[PDB]
Amino acid sequence: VSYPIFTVRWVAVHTLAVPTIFFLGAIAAMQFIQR
Amino acid sequence: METITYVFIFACIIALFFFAIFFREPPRITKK
Amino acid sequence: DQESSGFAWWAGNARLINLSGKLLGAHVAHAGLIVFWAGAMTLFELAHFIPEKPMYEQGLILIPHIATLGWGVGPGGEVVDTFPFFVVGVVHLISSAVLGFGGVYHAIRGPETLEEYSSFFGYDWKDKNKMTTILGFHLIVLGIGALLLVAKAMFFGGLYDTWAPGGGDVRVITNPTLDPRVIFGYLLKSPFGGEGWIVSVNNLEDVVGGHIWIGLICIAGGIWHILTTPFGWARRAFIWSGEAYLSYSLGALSMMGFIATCFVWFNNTVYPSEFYGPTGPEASQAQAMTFLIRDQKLGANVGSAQGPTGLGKYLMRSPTGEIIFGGETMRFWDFRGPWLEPLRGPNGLDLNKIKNDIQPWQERRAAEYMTHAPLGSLNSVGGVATEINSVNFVSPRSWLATSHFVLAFFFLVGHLWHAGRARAAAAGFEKGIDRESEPVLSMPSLD
Amino acid sequence: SANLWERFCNWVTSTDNRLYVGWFGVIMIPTLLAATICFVIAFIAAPPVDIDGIREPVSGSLLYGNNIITGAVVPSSNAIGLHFYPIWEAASLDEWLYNGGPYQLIIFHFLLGASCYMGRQWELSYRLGMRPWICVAYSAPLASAFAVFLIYPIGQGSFSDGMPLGISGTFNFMIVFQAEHNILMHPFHQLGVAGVFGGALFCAMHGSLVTSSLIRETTETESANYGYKFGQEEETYNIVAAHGYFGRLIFQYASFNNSRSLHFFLAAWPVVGVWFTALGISTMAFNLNGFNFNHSVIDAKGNVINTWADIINRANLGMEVMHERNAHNFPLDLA
Amino acid sequence: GWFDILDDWLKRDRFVFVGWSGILLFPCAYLALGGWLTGTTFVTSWYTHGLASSYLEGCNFLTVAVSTPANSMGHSLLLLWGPEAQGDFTRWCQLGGLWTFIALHGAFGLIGFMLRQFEIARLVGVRPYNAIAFSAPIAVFVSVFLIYPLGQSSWFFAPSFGVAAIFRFLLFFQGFHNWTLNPFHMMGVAGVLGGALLCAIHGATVENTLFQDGEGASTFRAFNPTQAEETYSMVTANRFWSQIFGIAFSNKRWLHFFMLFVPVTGLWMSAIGVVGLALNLRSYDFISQEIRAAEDPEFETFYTKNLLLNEGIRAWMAPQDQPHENFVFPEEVLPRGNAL
Amino acid sequence: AELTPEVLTVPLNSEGKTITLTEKQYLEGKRLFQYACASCHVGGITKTNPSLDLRTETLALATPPRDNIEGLVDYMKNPTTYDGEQEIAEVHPSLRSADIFPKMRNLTEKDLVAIAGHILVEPKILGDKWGGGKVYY
Amino acid sequence: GTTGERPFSDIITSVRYWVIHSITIPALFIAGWLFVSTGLAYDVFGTPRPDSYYAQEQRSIPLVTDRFEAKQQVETFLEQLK
Ligand code: CLA
Ligand code: CLA
Ligand code: CLA
Ligand code: CLA
Ligand code: CLA
Ligand code: CLA
Ligand SMILES: C=Cc1c(C)c2cc3nc(c4c5[nH]c(cc6nc(cc1[nH]2)C(C)=C6CC)c(C)c5C(=O)[C@@H]4C(=O)OC)[C@@H](CCC(=O)OC/C=C(\C)CCC[C@H](C)CCC[C@H](C)CCCC(C)C)[C@@H]3C
Ligand SMILES: CC1=C(/C=C/C(C)=C/C=C/C(C)=C/C=C/C=C(C)/C=C/C=C(C)/C=C/C2=C(C)CCCC2(C)C)C(C)(C)CCC1
Ligand SMILES: CCCCCCCCCCCCO[C@@H]1O[C@H](CO)[C@@H](O[C@H]2O[C@H](CO)[C@@H](O)[C@H](O)[C@H]2O)[C@H](O)[C@H]1O
Ligand SMILES: [Cl-]
Repeated sequence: VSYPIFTVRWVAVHTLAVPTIFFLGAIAAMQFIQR
Repeated sequence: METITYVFIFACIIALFFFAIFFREPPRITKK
Repeated sequence: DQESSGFAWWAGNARLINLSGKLLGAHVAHAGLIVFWAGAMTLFELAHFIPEKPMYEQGLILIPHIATLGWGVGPGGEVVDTFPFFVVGVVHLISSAVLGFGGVYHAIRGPETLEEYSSFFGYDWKDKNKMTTILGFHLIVLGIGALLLVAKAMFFGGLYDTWAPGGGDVRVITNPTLDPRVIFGYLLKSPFGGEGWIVSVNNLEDVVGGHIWIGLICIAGGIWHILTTPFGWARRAFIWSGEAYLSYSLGALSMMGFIATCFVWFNNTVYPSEFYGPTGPEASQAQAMTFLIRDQKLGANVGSAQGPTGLGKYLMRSPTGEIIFGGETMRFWDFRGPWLEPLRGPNGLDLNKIKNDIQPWQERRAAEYMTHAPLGSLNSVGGVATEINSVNFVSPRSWLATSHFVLAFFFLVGHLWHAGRARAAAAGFEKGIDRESEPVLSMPSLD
Repeated sequence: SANLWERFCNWVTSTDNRLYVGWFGVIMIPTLLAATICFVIAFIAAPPVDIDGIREPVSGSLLYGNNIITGAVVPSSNAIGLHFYPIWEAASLDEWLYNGGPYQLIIFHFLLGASCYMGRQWELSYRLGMRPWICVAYSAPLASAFAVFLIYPIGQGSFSDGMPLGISGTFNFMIVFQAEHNILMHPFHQLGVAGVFGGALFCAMHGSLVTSSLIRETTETESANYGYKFGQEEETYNIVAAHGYFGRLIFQYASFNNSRSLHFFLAAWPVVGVWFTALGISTMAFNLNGFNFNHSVIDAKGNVINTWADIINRANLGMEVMHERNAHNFPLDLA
Repeated sequence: GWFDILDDWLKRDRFVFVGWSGILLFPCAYLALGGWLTGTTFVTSWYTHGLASSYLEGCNFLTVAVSTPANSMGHSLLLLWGPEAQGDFTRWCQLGGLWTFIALHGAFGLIGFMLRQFEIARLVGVRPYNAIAFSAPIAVFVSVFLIYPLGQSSWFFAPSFGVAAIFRFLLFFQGFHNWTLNPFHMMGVAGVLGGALLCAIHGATVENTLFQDGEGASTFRAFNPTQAEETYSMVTANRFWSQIFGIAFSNKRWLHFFMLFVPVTGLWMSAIGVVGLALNLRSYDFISQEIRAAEDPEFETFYTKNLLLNEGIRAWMAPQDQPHENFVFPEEVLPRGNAL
Repeated sequence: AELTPEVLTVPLNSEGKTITLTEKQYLEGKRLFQYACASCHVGGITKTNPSLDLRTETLALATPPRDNIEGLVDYMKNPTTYDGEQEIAEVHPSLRSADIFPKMRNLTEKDLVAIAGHILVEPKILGDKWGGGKVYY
Repeated sequence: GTTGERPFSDIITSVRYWVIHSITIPALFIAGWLFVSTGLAYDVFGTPRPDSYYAQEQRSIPLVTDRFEAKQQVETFLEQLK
């Protein structure tokens, strides 16, 4: 078939997908903070 | 007075048990 | 050859129920993983092992197994030579490659079935004789093994005897208890408090002696099965199938798994507190020892001290009259141990010895064991749940005991599951009720 | 007589008995009648029990000042520990009731019978031609009674530390447990509540989905239940309409359409979760407790920065420091 | 008319059904989940509870949480632009604005979701018993995260969003409300515990009472996605239980309704019990027991025992658990048994 | 809010003279203190005899004074009772008894100084916590 | 059994996809990383740095004690070099 790209499903998927990776990145960085 | 009340209800639940197991409505198939 | 039109993917290994050859690769490849582990772990332990420090304080569980067989240790469990450890470790690790080879081979190149590529090895589950025979072979291999221990102890070096007269030390057993009345006596022992059944073994003679009996009794049955077939009942009683046999061996391991959990938790002898940690009861005992020892030095008369309840701060009596340590520790009055025995009299703890025969090595033993009780957290923080972080420790006896209760358990489920399947498989309904002939439908209504 | 014993075995095993007394039943029926009969008498008239072995009797029966909620059958003495205490081990009953003898007579017979009850849940399934495994679902709740009534005591060194047989007595078992093991902070308990919460959850899901997608065959003023006859050929609900709704609630591939896969999940979840909870109690029976994050996060100078994990420790200390008032004589609680 | 066109679009059958309800559900549901995930890793609870509460500070998945606001805030809605935070974001964070955020948002999110079920049900043409059921979880959330603290001094005593931060909520309730002794909490558990039983028991009864509709062992494939005959012997199941338990179902319509009832009723009861704990109208003691314990020092039940456990919980926790009270309990005043 | 060299300045001997530890020694002591003390002295208390703690004041009234590097160091070599009227090296780890307490064998004068420094530095950071027990957890 | 959306399977396999996300994914990652590593996150959320819970000497907690003048009170807590 001739499927589209930007769809409603896509939006959702990114609202959770995008932030997540951004956090996993943030957290991964914390593993090195100290005192 | 309290003891009697507690045991009575218990005795009543066991009685129920009996009747429920041995005096249920026989469970009939298809033609019900 | 085998795919979904056999079994479902997640039940894949059951597709090998009838391919003797490949089903051999599995068992040969698997047996490889165990040697691999044993070997690969030992070296991991040794790589971290620090000689001048308790084994139990290092998360070891294999080096202490070797140590018990009298290897690399001496007086009081002192580590002398780490070579035997390195050896045992590397050797296994190697043999893992050899076995692994055969496994991989028999499972992806060699014959997919055996019956034809050699009728000696090929087999038939329902072949009551082949079965009784292969079982017979293994019953001998295990029997030799049982003697392989009797040998190390009587001829090749000894074992670590913590009860050593001169104090814990490697000792050569040259007088194994062979008296059946005693040996088998253990099996007739209660499994409750006091009489502890198998786990009550408390001296190496019985251990060695008993293994002598098992080795023989075992090989004897190995020959007997080689030379026979199940009788009549033996046949009209069991289910003869690939699963059914499994099940039987599943329930068997389960049971051995529970027995092992209790052995490592309770036994002092075959599990020296010197390599593993102090036993649960042994540690609670040591606290009483420690404080009866302390306060006594401050001028307190332990014999007549009355605690909050009026029972006896330091010493009290058990239900049958013997003098024991007081406090919640009254529950462990069945604890016996090298360090504490010299204080026991014919009536239990002797007030005179306790009063002037307590030796320093005992005071520090009691202190050591007191501060190394088997209490700890998942993240390894030794102590009580309300303790603070600092002492990273969890008794080897706790690790072993829990791991094996879980395994032992799930295996009992495994038993039920594979046995339930085998009985339905045999009679033949393990795939559903015959829409047509629905058994229940031919039975009178109880209503 | 085709042969008495031959007959006996045919009756016992008969699938025409109102209640299937099986082979396992021959052990079950008696042990369970003893456990039950001893309990009921105990709970009603047994006298105070020196549970902690410190001569400080805890009365837990109705006739001795308790009500249903507080009352319980108290655990054998700590003076007894793990020793076997059958009636024939006491100079008298008076002595046996004081050291908590009834407790053992009950737990042992119950655990014995409740196992055979499992053995039976297999047997009948066999005599009826149905697949086994139901008994394996029942292995979870059983494996718990076992953990709470036997493993924990074996592990801890005394039957006096087993869970009491009563409402409040159970809360005691819990509150103290938490203090000595910090169970809420243990993976296995968490898996336990997931299974229980989840179960109840799913139990509601299934229950509703199905009940809500039933094919109409009833009047507007007639119990919607009558629309089903015992011994039907076809189904009583539209499992395709059910899936249609549920697939739209969340999203299609996240919804069941295979009744068999649905029901496996339905059974698998709770049973697996409770299995872990039972392994938790059986594991913390050897002192391998929950995570101890006390004073983990500390600041730049070394000061201790509290987390909720610490507020939990205080609540635990309160329990530790107050349970068994008079039973301790030394610093560390190793028992 | 645009309306019917707006409708048309919404009720369009996509991968993730939107619907009118979604206009409320998704905005909130995402914000709630988002705020949590945010605080869990970034915001602290220092200015609020004197506690580190985020990954950024060193907390792990168990110890992290979005802690309640100070007790000073009272029941304030704590709006980002309200008298407290004053439009400022960072301050809002430090005053626990993120709690009322997650709370209130998620709250609407549960409304939207139930509405969804209701809306989707209607479209697909099925009965709304999935919505009735979900009233149970609403009640719990509403009574516990809203009604409760609304009866107390402030949001500070509502359960903080986090794993451990919830365990203290449990311990607290035991210690202060002696909640385990409450008739309603009991019913609660009887339902959840009893509900997780029906679940397991029914599942197994079905899987081991199945007809053979295939030649394989893995009987999963053997299922007719398209109705027709019952896939398991309802008649056999009846006889099984009727002989092993003595009682057994025999009306799938009832057996399934029962499964809705048990756990939904349980949670409803557990809610009422808490709605009462709001006013502190707890089920703390049995007066007849206390009176006998006063006059007679040798009377001891597993009940009296418990109450002492509570005293300890309260005395040893209150200090760092209620900072705003500047509690100072001298070592000599702290209840403790012997030795410990 | 940090471990300044100001906090790492603890009394060296009885005659007032002081020494200043470094963040390296500190950590190192802390590690050594865990390796050979925590077992029984976790958090400044003493499990096998709760009557004597590591609170600086307690060590001050000890005999001889054990509230300075020199003191604690001597102690780790030849331990005594609180009145000093009796040597206890036989039931307390020490250098003169490493054969009996192996953990003390590695330990060198450098290590002993760190352990000692830790004991004087901890209460400086933790305060009341260091001395008391569960009451302060 | 279908709707307009392009079957995930196809997309997670399309070399175009990876050609796009091999760039995008690590992008987002390195961003958040920097968010923490640059100390920015600490200011966006008023979260204390390991050296900012207490002032050097003080061992008291900066507990907010009144709603309305709260923000003001918080600011002062940052004052004592907290
Ligand atoms: C003595 C060892 C033993 C052996 C040889 C077998 C052999 C067999 N089993 Mg049994 N089983 C056992 C023990 C054993 N089992 C135990 C103790 C249990 C109780 C849990 C079971 C439960 C069981 C079930 C429920 C089933 C079988 C089935 C089967 C058959 C197919 C195998 C299969 O499905 O693989 C496929 C294997 C997998 C998909 C692996 C699952 C992985 C496990 C659950 C994870 C364990 C966690 C691990 C430790 C964590 C590591 C971390 C990870 C992130 C890396 C095969 C005859 C199946 C059958 O058809 O029956 C005849 C079947 O359905 N078994
Ligand atoms: C089964 C027996 C067993 C036992 C008793 C031990 C015991 C020990 N190990 Mg060894 N280990 C084992 C097997 C075992 N190990 C195996 C098979 C491996 C290879 C992976 C290792 C690899 C290993 C390493 C690499 C290390 C140890 C270390 C240690 C010591 C510290 C324990 C620890 O830190 O645990 C912490 C671990 C956990 C909390 C994990 C719990 C995991 C459970 C089993 C999972 C439960 C999930 C369940 C299966 C889910 C399925 C459900 C699903 C199907 C629905 C301890 C003496 C450490 C050491 O020596 O340092 C001092 C160390 O560094 N072990
Ligand atoms: C204990 C480990 C174990 C073992 C020994 C086996 C063994 C076997 N499996 Mg099982 N299996 C397991 C776990 C295991 N399985 C688990 C956990 C699952 C669930 C995921 C399955 C699912 C499963 C299915 C679904 C099927 C099998 C099949 C088979 C058999 C054929 C092998 C094959 O298909 O090769 C295929 C060959 C390859 C693609 C090569 C894989 C690489 C090799 C084997 C590993 C090399 C190892 C090492 C790196 C090198 C050592 C070299 C050194 C000595 C020099 C074989 C007897 C099949 C069967 O029924 O037999 C007909 C089958 O259909 N298994
Ligand atoms: C679990 C045990 C085991 C078993 C039962 C088998 C069985 C079989 N193998 Mg396999 N094999 C194994 C392990 C095993 N193998 C391992 C680990 C490897 C990797 C090295 C191989 C590699 C292998 C190859 C390369 C080949 C076979 C073949 C065969 C088949 C023909 C018989 C034969 O080779 O006789 C060999 C001859 C003998 C009977 C003598 C063996 C004696 C040795 C030297 C002693 C072993 C000592 C033992 C460790 C101690 C026990 C003593 C104790 C009782 C006192 C047969 C089905 C052949 C095949 O596929 O044909 C169908 C084949 O070509 N196997
Ligand atoms: C572990 C390996 C092993 C295995 C798997 C088998 C397996 C088998 N044996 Mg062999 N056997 C072995 C070792 C083994 N044997 C050894 C070492 C010897 C020498 C002593 C024998 C001597 C032997 C003889 C003399 C006979 C068998 C027979 C049999 C077959 C039927 C057994 C049976 O029905 O038991 C079920 C038995 C019962 C109905 C009795 C239940 C009562 C038990 C013993 C007590 C209760 C158990 C309790 C739970 C355990 C607690 C411990 C206890 C000490 C207190 C079976 C194939 C029989 C056969 O058919 O011969 C070919 C037979 O007559 N075996
Ligand atoms: C549509 C779904 C939705 C809903 C129901 C809510 C609901 C809520 N939000 Mg959330 N929000 C949403 C989407 C939604 N939000 C989205 C997508 C975002 C991201 C941009 C946010 C971001 C957000 C933040 C940052 C905050 C909230 C807050 C709140 C709460 C209170 C705010 C308030 O007082 O509003 C008042 C309601 C209205 C403005 C509705 C007015 C409607 C009428 C018909 C219009 C009349 C207008 C006209 C000018 C007036 C004439 C009168 C004349 C006399 C002047 C409330 C629970 C606050 C909070 O959580 O506090 C703790 C908060 O700080 N929300
Ligand atoms: C604590 C355990 C528990 C959880 C986690 C849970 C969870 C869920 N139940 C649902 C449904 C149900 N549950 C039901 C009965 C039950 N559910 C129970 C117990 C639980 N149910 C019990 C005991 C019952 C029996 C009475 C039914 C009958 C249904 C459904 O129909 C429904 C479903 O679809 O089934 C699968 C799902 C609704 C999703 C949603 O509304 O999204 C939209 C809304 C969102 C995302 C807002 C969340 C807002 C909340 C208030 C704030 C939470 C704050 C953070 C985000 C969370 C982290 C905090 C923790 C660490 C403490 C959700 C997965
Ligand atoms: C069939 C199959 C399977 C399985 C497999 C297996 C089971 C395997 C095994 C394997 C094995 C079992 C292997 C082994 C190997 C080994 C090796 C390869 C070794 C080596 C060694 C060495 C080399 C040594 C040495 C040393 C030393 C002495 C010291 C120093 C260091 C070192 C290490 C160097 C699977 C699942 C995949 C899939 C399906 C099929
Ligand atoms: C369902 C089966 C029901 C029948 C089974 C038989 C049940 C009998 C239960 C016993 C009921 C009586 O229970 C008993 O009541 C009397 C009051 O009347 C209580 O009162 C008793 O002690 C008080 C002092 O405390 C005395 O002053 C009083 O004279 C004495 O009778 C008893 O302490 C209580 O044990
Ligand atoms: Cl208590």
